[PDB]
Amino acid sequence: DNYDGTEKIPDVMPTKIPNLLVNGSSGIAVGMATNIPPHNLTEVINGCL
DNA sequence: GTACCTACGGCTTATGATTCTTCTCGCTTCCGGCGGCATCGGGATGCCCGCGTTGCAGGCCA
Repeated sequence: DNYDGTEKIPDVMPTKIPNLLVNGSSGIAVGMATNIPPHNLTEVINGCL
């Protein structure tokens, strides 16, 4: 549900590509932080296979 | 239409403070350095013969 309980939001997306490993992100929490380099799609598919 | 502040977190870059390490001085005293004498073990020479050295040829090695 949305902020006022009037709409619906999908929890996760039915994706086919691991965008976390392909592009990544760089965010910082209140006490934590993360940083992930991008990668190549073909080698990720090869590793998954 | 046209810019100006910090919060949340991680790696660097610039500068001062601190302790570790090393450079340098301190005169003195004790360990050593040095001159002299009696001494005690040593070198060279006399001599001989037997072992060390060497010439020649044979078989073996790199």
